[PDB]
Amino acid sequence: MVLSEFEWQLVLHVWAKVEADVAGHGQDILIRLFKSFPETLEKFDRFKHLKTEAEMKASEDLKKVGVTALTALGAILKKKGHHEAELKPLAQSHATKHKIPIKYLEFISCAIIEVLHSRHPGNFGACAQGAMNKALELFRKDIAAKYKELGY
Ligand code: HEM
Ligand SMILES: [Cl-]
Repeated sequence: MVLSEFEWQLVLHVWAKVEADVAGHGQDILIRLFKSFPETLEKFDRFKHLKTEAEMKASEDLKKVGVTALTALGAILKKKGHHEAELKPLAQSHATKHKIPIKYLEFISCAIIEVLHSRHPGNFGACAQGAMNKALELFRKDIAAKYKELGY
């Protein structure tokens, strides 16, 4: 699949809004991920002992991990699909070091869209939502192809 230039514009304007508060968006996304799909928390050895949303919001380690994930996703999105070099190390680490199945990438994609809706009422309409869904689907499909090459 491919996104049109119009669709990429929609994605990057939304992302520039995320960049006004990377840490807050990353906290909200990880917390939504763990509340909607609690098994995903087991993959995060650094903070899988956290038990409540209040503990998650207070965790400096969780916030840093959210910043790192959103920083990398923003860099990838800015490549507008020409992301082969940037995606390679991420697919490698998530397949073999962190052991993240594709379904967990689907779960975090759902969490991303929900947090964008929640944080940007009136500025995340049907076109931007559809474009962001396509951008995240392309990201997952391109990771899944690298997973396949690694036999994961
Ligand atoms: C938008 C999707 C994601 C992006 C862009 C992303 C990005 C990153 C980056 C850049 C790192 C640090 C460098 C590296 O190890 O490659 C990282 C680490 C990690 N990621 Fe992801 N990630 C995503 C989704 C996920 C999901 C869904 C999970 C688990 C359910 C996950 C689990 C981890 C773990 C456990 C680490 C190591 C964290 C630590 O140091 O404590 N990632 N991720
Ligand atoms: Cl829109």
